[PDB]
Amino acid sequence: GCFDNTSSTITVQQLVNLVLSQAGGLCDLPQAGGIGDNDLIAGCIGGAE
Amino acid sequence: GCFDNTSSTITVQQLVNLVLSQAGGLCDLPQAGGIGDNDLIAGCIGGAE
Amino acid sequence: GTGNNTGWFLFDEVNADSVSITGAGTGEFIFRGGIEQTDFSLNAPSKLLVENRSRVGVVNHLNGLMILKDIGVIVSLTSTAEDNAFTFLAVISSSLFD
Repeated sequence: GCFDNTSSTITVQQLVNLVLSQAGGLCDLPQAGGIGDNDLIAGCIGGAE
Repeated sequence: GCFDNTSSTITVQQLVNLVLSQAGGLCDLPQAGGIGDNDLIAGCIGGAE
Repeated sequence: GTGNNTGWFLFDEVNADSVSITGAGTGEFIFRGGIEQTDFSLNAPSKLLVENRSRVGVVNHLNGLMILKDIGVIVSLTSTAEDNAFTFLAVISSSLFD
């Protein structure tokens, strides 16, 4: 990379941490106005999503 | 980037696969136990989230 | 248009040979004007609006919300969507009779 106008390098971890900070949360999802009879709900069944 | 002290390259797809390995998933979520009416639930609706 | 989309988009006097929308995005595409017989095909949970056009080519409605408004002429219309909170077809002041 060209960090701070210098030919240098950064750890993989540093980038990953920066990425996760922008991950976002479920609270930003749109709010549906109704529920059908073929909808699917996500949950931890058998210990997995 | 520098990998095992080797000047090689990796596709973004590979990078993406690695990144999610740390994001975990719903299992990481805490537990609340008690729920109210005004709360909201998550799921897949008519092909949308 | 594909993938996840949010917010509102506007096109004005944007002549186009055809338009296609897919994916799981939930944005709002707004069209307006133009002087070409454009086609449409929406299969997504997005919201689609068209208004103030002299003509529109073939139209397909597989999913999403389509609102046809104030169109001079429509070549043909189709619809096979299914009931969900994001889907509804509404037409306003437009004729199929050339």
